[PDB]
Amino acid sequence: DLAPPTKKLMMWKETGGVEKLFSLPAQPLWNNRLLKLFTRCLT
Amino acid sequence: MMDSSTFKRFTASIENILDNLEDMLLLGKHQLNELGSESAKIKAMGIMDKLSTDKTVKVLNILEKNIQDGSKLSERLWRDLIMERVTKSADACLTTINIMTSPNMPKAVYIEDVIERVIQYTKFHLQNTLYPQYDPVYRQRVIVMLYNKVCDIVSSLSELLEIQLLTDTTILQVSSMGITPFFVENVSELQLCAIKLVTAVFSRYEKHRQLILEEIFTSLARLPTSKRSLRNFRLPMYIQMVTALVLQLIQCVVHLPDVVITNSYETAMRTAQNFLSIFLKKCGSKQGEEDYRPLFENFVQDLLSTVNKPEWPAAELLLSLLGRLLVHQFSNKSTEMALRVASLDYLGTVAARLRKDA
Amino acid sequence: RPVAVAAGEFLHKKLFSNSPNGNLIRMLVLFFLESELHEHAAYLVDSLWESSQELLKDWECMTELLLEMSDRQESALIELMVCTIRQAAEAHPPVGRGTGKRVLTAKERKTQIDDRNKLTEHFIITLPMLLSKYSADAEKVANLLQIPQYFDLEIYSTGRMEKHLDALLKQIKFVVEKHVESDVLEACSKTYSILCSEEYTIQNRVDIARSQLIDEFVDRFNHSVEDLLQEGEEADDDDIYNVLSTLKRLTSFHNAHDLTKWDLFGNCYRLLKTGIEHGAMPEQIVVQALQCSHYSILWQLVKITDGSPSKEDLLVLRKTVKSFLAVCQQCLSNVNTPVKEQAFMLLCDLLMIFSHQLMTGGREGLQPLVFNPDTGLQSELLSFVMDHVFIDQD
Amino acid sequence: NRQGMLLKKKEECMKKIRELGSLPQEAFEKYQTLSLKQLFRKLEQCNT
Amino acid sequence: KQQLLRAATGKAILNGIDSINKVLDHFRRKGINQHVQNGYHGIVMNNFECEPAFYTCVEVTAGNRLFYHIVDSDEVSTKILMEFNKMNLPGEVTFLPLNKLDVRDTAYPETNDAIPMISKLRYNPRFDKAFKHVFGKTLICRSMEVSTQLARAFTMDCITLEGDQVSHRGALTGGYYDTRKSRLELQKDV
Amino acid sequence: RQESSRQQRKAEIMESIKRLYPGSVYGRLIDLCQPTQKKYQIAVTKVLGKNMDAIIVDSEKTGRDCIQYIKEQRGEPETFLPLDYLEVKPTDEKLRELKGAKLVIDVIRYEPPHIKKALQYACGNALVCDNVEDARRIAFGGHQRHKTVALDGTLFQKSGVISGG
Repeated sequence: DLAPPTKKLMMWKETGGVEKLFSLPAQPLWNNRLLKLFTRCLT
Repeated sequence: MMDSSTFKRFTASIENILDNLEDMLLLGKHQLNELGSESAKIKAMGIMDKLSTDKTVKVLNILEKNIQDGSKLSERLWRDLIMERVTKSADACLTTINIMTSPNMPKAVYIEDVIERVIQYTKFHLQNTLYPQYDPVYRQRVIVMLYNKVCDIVSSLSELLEIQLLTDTTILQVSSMGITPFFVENVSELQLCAIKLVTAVFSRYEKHRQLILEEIFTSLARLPTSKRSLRNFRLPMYIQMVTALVLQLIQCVVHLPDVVITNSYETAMRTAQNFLSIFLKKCGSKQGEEDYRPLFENFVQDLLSTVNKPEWPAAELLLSLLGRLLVHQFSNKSTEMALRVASLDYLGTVAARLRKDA
Repeated sequence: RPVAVAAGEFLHKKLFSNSPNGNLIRMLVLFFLESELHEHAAYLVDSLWESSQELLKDWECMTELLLEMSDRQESALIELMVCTIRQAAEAHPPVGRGTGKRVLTAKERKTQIDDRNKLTEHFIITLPMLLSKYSADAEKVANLLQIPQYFDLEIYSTGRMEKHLDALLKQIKFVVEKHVESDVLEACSKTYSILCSEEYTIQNRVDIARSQLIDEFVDRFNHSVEDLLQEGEEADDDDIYNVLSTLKRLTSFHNAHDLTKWDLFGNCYRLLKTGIEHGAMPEQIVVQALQCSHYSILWQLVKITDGSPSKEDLLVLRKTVKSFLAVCQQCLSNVNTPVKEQAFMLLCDLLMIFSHQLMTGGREGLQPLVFNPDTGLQSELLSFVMDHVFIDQD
Repeated sequence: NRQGMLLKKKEECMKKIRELGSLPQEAFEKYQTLSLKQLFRKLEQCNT
Repeated sequence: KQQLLRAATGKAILNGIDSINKVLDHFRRKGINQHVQNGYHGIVMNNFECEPAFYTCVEVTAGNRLFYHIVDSDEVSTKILMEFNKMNLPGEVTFLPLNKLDVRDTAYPETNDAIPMISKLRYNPRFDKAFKHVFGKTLICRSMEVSTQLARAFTMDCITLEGDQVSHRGALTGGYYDTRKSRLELQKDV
Repeated sequence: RQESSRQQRKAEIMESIKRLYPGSVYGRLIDLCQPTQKKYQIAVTKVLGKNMDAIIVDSEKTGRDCIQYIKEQRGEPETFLPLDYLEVKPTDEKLRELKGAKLVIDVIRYEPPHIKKALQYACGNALVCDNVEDARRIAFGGHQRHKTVALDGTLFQKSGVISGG
């Protein structure tokens, strides 16, 4: 069983899974300053 | 480029609207911050080709502005105070960029008042706000911000003072302010810019050396002597600081334009001879309540660690004069004992390392 | 992971029996090029990290070979070097290799500090020369830009090396000016974000140079808005390409940094509503305009949380958000599908940010901005998701 | 020629005056006498 | 005596002329494709005249366009080049193809401080498109400042009698121009 | 033999003119620029050709006065480009999406900022391609012709002119 041989599937596997996909915006936010306004409002 | 008169135009517009709207009591933080950041690199070359007496009146205006915190003596009012501080430091940045940035300006476009103002401002602000908050020995985001601000201030001030001549009254305060920081703990960056400052000061005017050397010697007790932050002048292979300071000084004065080579080398040797004699005589005998022996040990260990590099001459000069001084010092029978003891020990250590390097 | 570790020991003892070290690297390059299963080197070093790390730290020799070899071998060599750098910086291996999330040893800590010092001192000297050498190649610079993310930033101060920093910023500037592939722009922007960390003395110089770059970018933007707004050359493709390239650079830099003192939302609104009216605007231009406008909104919202919120900026912000929501509603039915999906993502983003829950966290000025979508829009979006998400058969 | 030599000498003088850096004070523009000889006696009093 | 012309011609040009002459001599000696020799009209230098005051200006205006070979047709050009490449001869040779010549439509300025060069050159009117191509596009201006002003205002190359030049694209080339190194003069005297 | 001595006289007068007007006469293009890779030295010098010796000057006037002095010195005609009045076109960057070749200007590293405009005037939109086969295909295959050079130094411009050596 080979590990993922390309970058794309590895970055997808990083932010993959229901919790990670469901806990971060669909448009990436490079500065954490923008992360705090987002993660703040999620009960 | 040649002129690039579009952001030159930008800032020119900014300046004329601002001093017009003021002349006919603060500019606001944003204006000052942008004007200074545009002064630095944009106006790295664009400060020429402007109106002179215009500059005279605006520098007078920001002088009268700055004076509002000269001897400021400092749950919301405290915030207002630190606000005043950051504003005045931004102004200081503006002024110290404006004084130096051009390779050439007309004379009398900067009068000594801005000099004295920034000197006393930085002195009081630093020695009464920075040191207590970073180290309980003498005693939020704006704190580190202003720390960086003062680093730029003192660097720019070093460069300006190197450029032009100045008056001795300013010289006393600037020298005291630049020697001050070397006796607190977490000021590394301040230390090395201050190194630049003091060596420029030591370069230009050849009449205050006796005063500056003694005022260096005075505060030897207050030195750090902490394992952490002892050797903080990178080069592994770290060395002490005050030894770097003194060596930089002694190497600095050469004044190269015939007899100049001779008299310069003699001036250097005479200064070194005086420094080392003062050190050793005050060090040797055990005095009341305080010693110097670890200090001399660290100095000489540094020297042996730094014997032959391309960019630190005169160390061998120090060693040669040290050797002759030691041997001509402990030979005779007139001194006391412990001084002879300590000297012979130091000579043994340095001879050992010498032979080992051999 | 243990299988890979033992296999790396096998490789070490099988084929590895400053200048001598380079030949082993060449052998490794041959082994990498003959493996037709894997196109990246992260796992070779990962498997070798326990046993041959001393070989892996021969950055000196690797630097020597790069200056004074097949160009494919050079590219692969750069890639593997970057992978080694990542492995040295962080003890945990990349995802899918590590059983334990956290592994800490004292030896690891001391080694980490020394590795950081050596990597910094080496690459402060070497990187500008590398950018000069390979500026034409996008992939190589894209790899190299991950290097500064791991620097101890004190070393720029303590080392007295600010001139090399100046060389770095000049060379990277030239690199930005010569490539248009998006990933390099993302990487360079992130590098400037790391460099503009406000805990380090260096910040002011790089921020000023950045401001010079942003003057350049806005001047090109001024040309773009004037050319599109006027009759000009009747929407010639060449002008469109210039505007698109510049717009891509603006979006990429604007993603990481607050450029709110320059109101470039206005021009994009000026071109987007007119592009809706004709309905025929290039897809890439509109998608980038939507993204930059969203980033501008977000950054504009950032400094209204600082503690002294005036109400005139608050209401004009509400004006801008509501107007943008209405235009996004108007363009959500644009024929171009990547525009449809981006508009969907940005719309869901805006609804997420400006929910009812926005005001909950002790918020005064955030009750005026809560928006609840119309039910007709709700049904429109549900139709949209049915059309564009739920197809399992070609 | 006389003019060129005089020009050179005056260039030496301007070189000097820009070198000196005689730090001016607020009283400058008000105390404006134009004689160059009453100036000389004022300078002599300063010297004393 | 006559070799001074060759000294003023350069070996680079001379070898290419000797080589083209050898190629034509091959055509003549084999006695095939006579249309080649019956439709080859010589170099530019044998098909015009000019006043001696402009020898420098004309020569540097053309540079090595003085050696373009007037020919009836492409077929002459290709057979010469075929034998040239076959015989491994030192380049180079330059052709003027009558069937193919494309000349820029130019309206001359009505300025009274510069004169059209074409009004002072005598040439063969069968070769009109050729001469319009080689010399029809540079103005002779009164002075260096006139030359600069005219070539910035107008899309024409400009040159002074003393040799100061400005290109239509901004290139400036200048130096000492001789008189005894001219070649049109001694072709006139013979 | 004789030509060597002639070249020595030409290089000594060129140096003398460079010393004569130090600020205005920056030097030869070699002095103020560099090729990035050793590989591309032959191709860059091939595309530049005559332009190898182009003396950078500030103004046309000082260029002319140097030309006069050179006339006294009996030197070869030389080319001067004055940065103030040099009339250059902005770089057509739209060719950066060609998937095989690169802009020639992307291979020169220039120390002085002002000289970039002269470099644009000397290069224009000349293109350098990987091999001769591709260079020929993407020089002649479009509706418009492209200025394209291969690494062996054969040069085809957009107008159809052909040169080599």
